[PDB]
Amino acid sequence: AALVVDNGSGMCKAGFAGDDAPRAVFPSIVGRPRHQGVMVKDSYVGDEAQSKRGILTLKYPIEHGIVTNWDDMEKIWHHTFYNELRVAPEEHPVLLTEAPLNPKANREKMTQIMFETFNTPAMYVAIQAVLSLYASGRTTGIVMDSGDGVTHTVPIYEGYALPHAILRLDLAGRDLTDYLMKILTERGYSFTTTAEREIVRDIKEKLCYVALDFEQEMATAASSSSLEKSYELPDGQVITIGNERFRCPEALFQPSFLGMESAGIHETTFNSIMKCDVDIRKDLYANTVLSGGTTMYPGIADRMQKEITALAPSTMKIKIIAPPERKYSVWIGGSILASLSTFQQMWISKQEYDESGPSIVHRKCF
Amino acid sequence: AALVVDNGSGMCKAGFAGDDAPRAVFPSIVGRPRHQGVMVKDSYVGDEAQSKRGILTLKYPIEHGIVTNWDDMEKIWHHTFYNELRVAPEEHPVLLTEAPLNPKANREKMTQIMFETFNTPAMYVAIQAVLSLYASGRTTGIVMDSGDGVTHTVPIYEGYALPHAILRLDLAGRDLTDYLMKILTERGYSFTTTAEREIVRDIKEKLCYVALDFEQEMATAASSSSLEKSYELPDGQVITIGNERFRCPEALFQPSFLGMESAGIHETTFNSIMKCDVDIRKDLYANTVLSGGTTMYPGIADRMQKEITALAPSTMKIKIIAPPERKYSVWIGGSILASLSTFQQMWISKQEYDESGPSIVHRKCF
Amino acid sequence: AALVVDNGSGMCKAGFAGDDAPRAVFPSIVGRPRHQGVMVKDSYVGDEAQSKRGILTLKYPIEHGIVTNWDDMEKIWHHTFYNELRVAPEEHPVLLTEAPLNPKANREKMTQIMFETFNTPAMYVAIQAVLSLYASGRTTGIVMDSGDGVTHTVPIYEGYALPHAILRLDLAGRDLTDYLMKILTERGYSFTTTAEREIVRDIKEKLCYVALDFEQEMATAASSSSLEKSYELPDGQVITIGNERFRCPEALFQPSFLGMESAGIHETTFNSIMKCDVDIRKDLYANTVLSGGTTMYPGIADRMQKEITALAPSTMKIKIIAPPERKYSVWIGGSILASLSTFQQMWISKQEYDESGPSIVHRKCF
Amino acid sequence: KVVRQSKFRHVFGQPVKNDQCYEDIRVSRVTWDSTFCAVNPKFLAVIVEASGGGAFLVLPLSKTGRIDKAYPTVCGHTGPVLDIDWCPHNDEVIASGSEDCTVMVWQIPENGLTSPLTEPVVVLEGHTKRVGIIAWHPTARNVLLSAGCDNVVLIWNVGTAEELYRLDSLHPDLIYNVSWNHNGSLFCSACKDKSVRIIDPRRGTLVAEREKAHEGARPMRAIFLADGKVFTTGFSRMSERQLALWDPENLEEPMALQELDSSNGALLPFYDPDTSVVYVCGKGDSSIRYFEITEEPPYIHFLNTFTSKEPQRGMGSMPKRGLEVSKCEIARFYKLHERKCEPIVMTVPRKSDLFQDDLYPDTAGPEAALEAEEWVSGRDADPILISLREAYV
Amino acid sequence: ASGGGAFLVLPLSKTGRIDKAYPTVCGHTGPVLDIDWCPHNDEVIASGSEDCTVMVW
Ligand SMILES: Nc1ncnc2c1ncn2[C@@H]1O[C@H](COP(=O)(O)OP(=O)(O)O)[C@@H](O)[C@H]1O
Ligand SMILES: Nc1ncnc2c1ncn2[C@@H]1O[C@H](COP(=O)(O)OP(=O)(O)O)[C@@H](O)[C@H]1O
Ligand SMILES: Nc1ncnc2c1ncn2[C@@H]1O[C@H](COP(=O)(O)OP(=O)(O)O)[C@@H](O)[C@H]1O
Ligand SMILES: [Mg+2]
Ligand SMILES: [Mg+2]
Ligand SMILES: [Mg+2]
Repeated sequence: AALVVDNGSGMCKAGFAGDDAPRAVFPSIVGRPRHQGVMVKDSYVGDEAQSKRGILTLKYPIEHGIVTNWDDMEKIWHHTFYNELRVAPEEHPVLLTEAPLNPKANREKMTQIMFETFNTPAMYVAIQAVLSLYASGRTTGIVMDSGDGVTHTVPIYEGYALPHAILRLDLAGRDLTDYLMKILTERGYSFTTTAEREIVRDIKEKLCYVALDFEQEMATAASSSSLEKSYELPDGQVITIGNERFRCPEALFQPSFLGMESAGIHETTFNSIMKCDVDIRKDLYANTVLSGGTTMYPGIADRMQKEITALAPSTMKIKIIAPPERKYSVWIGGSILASLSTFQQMWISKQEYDESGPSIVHRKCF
Repeated sequence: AALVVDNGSGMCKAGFAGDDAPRAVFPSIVGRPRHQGVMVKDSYVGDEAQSKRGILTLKYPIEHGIVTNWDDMEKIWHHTFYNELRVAPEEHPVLLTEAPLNPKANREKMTQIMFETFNTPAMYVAIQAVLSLYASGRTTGIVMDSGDGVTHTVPIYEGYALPHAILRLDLAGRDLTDYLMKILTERGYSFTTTAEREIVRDIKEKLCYVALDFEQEMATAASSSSLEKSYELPDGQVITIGNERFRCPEALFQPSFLGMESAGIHETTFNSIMKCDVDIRKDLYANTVLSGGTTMYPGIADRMQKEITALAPSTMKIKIIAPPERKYSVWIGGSILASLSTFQQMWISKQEYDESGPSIVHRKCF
Repeated sequence: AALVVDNGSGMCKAGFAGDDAPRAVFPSIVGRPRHQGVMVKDSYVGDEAQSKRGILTLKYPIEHGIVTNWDDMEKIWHHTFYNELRVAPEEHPVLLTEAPLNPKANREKMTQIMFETFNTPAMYVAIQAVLSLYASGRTTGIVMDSGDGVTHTVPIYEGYALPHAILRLDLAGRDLTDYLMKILTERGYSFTTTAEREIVRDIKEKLCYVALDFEQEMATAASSSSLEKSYELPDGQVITIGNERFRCPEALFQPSFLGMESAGIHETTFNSIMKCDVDIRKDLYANTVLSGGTTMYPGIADRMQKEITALAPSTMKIKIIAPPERKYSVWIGGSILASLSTFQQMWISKQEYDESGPSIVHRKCF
Repeated sequence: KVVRQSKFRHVFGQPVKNDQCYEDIRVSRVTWDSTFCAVNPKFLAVIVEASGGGAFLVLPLSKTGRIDKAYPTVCGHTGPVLDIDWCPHNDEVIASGSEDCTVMVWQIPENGLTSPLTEPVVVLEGHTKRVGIIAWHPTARNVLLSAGCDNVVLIWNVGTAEELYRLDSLHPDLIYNVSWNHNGSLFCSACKDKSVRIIDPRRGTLVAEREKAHEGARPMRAIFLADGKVFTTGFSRMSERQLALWDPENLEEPMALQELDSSNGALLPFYDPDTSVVYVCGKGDSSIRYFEITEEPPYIHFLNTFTSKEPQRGMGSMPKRGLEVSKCEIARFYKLHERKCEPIVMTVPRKSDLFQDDLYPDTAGPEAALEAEEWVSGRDADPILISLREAYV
Repeated sequence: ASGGGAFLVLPLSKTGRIDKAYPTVCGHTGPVLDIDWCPHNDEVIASGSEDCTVMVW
């Protein structure tokens, strides 16, 4: 019974190998009380923190795909094994996921905690981008992984990755949530505290969408009310948003909205494929696979295809692969890979690490 | 056995810890003679002042929850221990109550009085708002204590208070007693003395009620004698009142009747909830608790629920909790608190105070 | 003879271009009677409302930099043109100031009312933050703007603004004034009516100051009477305040005093600088400019400098610019800008607006 | 009678001002659960992260404020440093153990470090695995105890660089922590087998052993008390953190057993023999809990708790000699964040501004009672006590 | 209205709080300036907006 744990910047997905969906999906947040109790637990992790977020100060242990504080990070893992999965970590091998171009120091800390703090029998860590292609059942393609912390573009050809062509874009869902926060002020709605941030994130996940033509959508919203949508706040208040539904996701293609000099995802995909060899660009053009929760905006694939087609040569066949379950593509691929018979030799034993150290972890891993 | 003493602005309640009802309840009143003796005591307290009020001038030692005379207040306590509970103060630990956001200097004054002038062995102070929630068996909710001197609205969520959202209304039953005295003159009845004022209070506690619809009640009272009631004065004179039964309690919802531009009591609760976090307003709406002797008017809960519902969003469930014993929630909750085995830790001994002083008193305040 | 109008949350400043100081400065309030006239004007605006505030209900048409009532707001402008300035709005161009990141709809309503109601010949809208830098005679620097409703931090480099780095703080003079009431009640002084709010504001503007060391000031204030000051009420009563002089301004540095989850003013300024490019943080640290009436507290600049120094790297040279006339920096900068020869092309004519609409106003303005 | 008689029931914690802290410190990121900090009344030592090998930063106490990133450090180990300990009889001497299976002892200059320190005074190579436990002998001079991951306990004479004693066949699993007794004659050890062992080093015999002291599999600690008892902090079968008191003459059942919470993180206890107060801090916890140990049942009385909003990475305790006696301060705690060290002052509220004799009984001085050769013979002596009255101002 | 123009038409009996998502008469491409009920038809109303059109409902 191998455990597949996919820890992201904002979301954490966990479950058992062979399953078709993660069993535990809870926010990766740690909350602490900001007031003094008057009726006679100093921290809350996951859904309980979300349920009590009114009196708590929510903090993300991972920021931009970087562990800003490992002490809360261990709490997330401890909450996963004992409070979410309700299993003993020492009895199940654990499959881990790493961001592309993960620092060796980051992997070492992840490895050391797993074998020492939790005393896992065996464990392995795999690239999130590679696992996403496993779920799609493809051996060649370029996957853009846009989650909560950072967006990555990793091209893979015939099972070979190209690290030199891997591009990083410091722009993800959390930045959108902040962008939705700032643009909601012009409509008269004020959200400042960390508790309000989750509320704004819920609105983003429910009412935001990607417009095929941003300029035409702006004209439509300025001359009609058909794009208005209403959201009910937890206190029973209702708010209405218009152009902000498609303005917030537009930062994906126009980072200058956030003041970022970097280019959009559509171009960032184009530079990445432009960086690899000429003979493999054909397969990557027709094998663009979308992964991450930030890719659930409706119509993002259609806008994706139109943008790259303008950049790509006219003779070139552009195919954007957006499976409906790509939010858990990293976890789904991990469960598939862990269920393979030929994966048993990639496992790293606790005794082996105790005598060899993290050197064996840098090897056998990419 | 500990002592639970609640020296409210107009009503003083006390009794042994663990009892279901306070042992002694007497008015917080100090009377002094106003006529010359002609036959062969400078002050009286409570009942011994009440039974002799015909020849005495009555003074409340506390106004709007502010101590006006410490010496009379000390006399109140001295009468309380020896004449009401009839026990030695040094033989029992005492649990004491204070108004929300009570000034620390005021909290220090009674601390000095207890340990020095009464030589109490142990002592603790608790907020009256929290004690009410203890009686209701709740950890989350907004409690509305309307006493004789002042009214407060204290929201509590999961045992955590929000001092910034605490609102105070300078209106309570004593102001209503003056208003009833004012609105009884037009009916032809004159009451001016403090002894007469207490008579008005008895009429207020017996024949007043909160009308669900004030204007319709005005229309009904002006066209029928059904609402008419008769009160007998101590001299046997029968006093008949009509619309004043519900006109006086209307002052809580319409403070403009007293010339006060402050909002209605119902609105004060709404603003207190509005001042708190968005995510915890749902629990507060369904956990509104009425406390204090002012909240004994019949039909006040129904008028409360109707008014706030008109202010809250329609999707919110409004629940008003008005236990029949809520006249003594502060004392009853204290009896529960002092009965808890875990309560023994936050006791403060006389020796500790004598060597440390005020600092240990303001600290340990839960 | 252009007109310079600087409308804020609590203060409204008006005058003529080229003048060193505003000619008319009056409170931005609208008063209405709350009693019944018995002796044989339904609203009062500005100073006349202040003089008659004893029988009026004072309301601010702007709350947190948001116009809560445009009808009362038009009264402010009408009182400004005809009563205060005593000039014809249709004969002089008007320069208007708007808060940073002003919503488009808010400018349109301001634009519409000038051209259609007052029929001004020419009009222009400028950023309040930019005008403050105009008065300081600087082209590069971050300006913090704390007024009555909202505190803003705007960095400007070589005439270029960075909207993504603009930070907003919902804490200003009105919030401090309300906090003063809450702690003044602890001293036994009861201020509840809207008329007393101006009185509390007057005490704040006269006796409040920023302590360099907040905890040290408590220790001095708790062991001496040197920090004690007396204020005379309009009815001749004299009140005495101690530590409250510097406790109220501390909320700017410690928003937790008001229960706010946001950071203090110094960190917000620091965070705004950190959001900018690395190469431009050199000049912003040495060009911090204070503006708004909330920056008039004695010692606020030194406490500003000490706090930011602890956050910035030791190699960073910090300069806090607090000109003595910074209470009118927005108006003064507007007067200089309106007097520039190269400014006449910024004007927008009423005829052009009639044939084009507010589209020409969104462009040519930032 | 209503209130249990105590002098520390109202002790409150207060962090020092911002300018009095130490920032810009890259604290070590090693999963080993040690104090990560050693402080003496002259210097502050904190384990830091180095790209190559291991190092710990030693700075004077007066050097507050921001710390230069290029500040010289004690970088002598070829592997990451696991733990550090100041010499009680020499404030300028600190021992360090690292992952390079060696122990090196350093001599700090009086004014601090002007250049990075690489060469140590004495190197101890007796462990086949990483050494994460070091403990100076409370009384005997130049005596150091080292316990590596090889389940081997060694006694070293740093003055002569000689391994005095070797204890190997005594710990079947990994050892958590080791603490000397009052006179230095005995030491207690916590092992991964949930067994608490009291061992005589000079004789190499197991004095007492309690198996399955805590049923949880999480790491657990064990310390000696001044009166001669053992305080163990461990976990239950339901993963609940517990505090236990043990009598070395009777270990069949603990004297007390209280459960604190179900939170994770090992509980590091800090004992104050003068006040008989143990401060319990947990790794990654934002609160510090202190308890009083007395003969009255239940022998473990919870006093109060200082609560913060930030988890700590390690903990260092200031001995009595460096405390501000005039301010009625009984303990100082250097809370370590991920990039900052925040001293915390533990203060007894007292009205009188004069010296409090009861709060400050005679404390062990910085002079060793015996020497290594004398202690080897079997001599036993209590630590020499000094008077804190002179520190009053 | 965020885009175009509309006016709210509700029954007289429909009192109290009206939900924010109540359907409105949103046909004009510009904000509505004036509205007038037909005196001879209680179910007919004409509206004028900034789109230079008069539109009868
Ligand atoms: N339906 C949705 N629409 C838009 N964004 C979404 C949706 N669901 C999730 N997200 C965004 O995806 C982000 C996290 O996605 P994911 O990659 O699955 O987890 P992580 O990034 O933590 O690994 C969140 O920040 C959230 O804002
Ligand atoms: N049955 C009743 N009906 C109406 N008013 C009442 C009733 N009982 C008490 N009151 C009024 O409530 C007021 C406050 O009571 P209480 O809350 O006990 O005062 P406090 O708590 O401030 O001592 C009293 O002045 C009394 O006149
Ligand atoms: N001398 C002073 N000391 C403290 N606060 C002041 C002083 N003068 C003005 N203020 C505060 O400044 C606030 C408004 O300042 P200003 O920015 O000029 O007005 P507005 O916010 O309307 O633009 C007022 O709320 C007032 O309390
Ligand atoms: Mg992810
Ligand atoms: Mg009361
Ligand atoms: Mg202003």
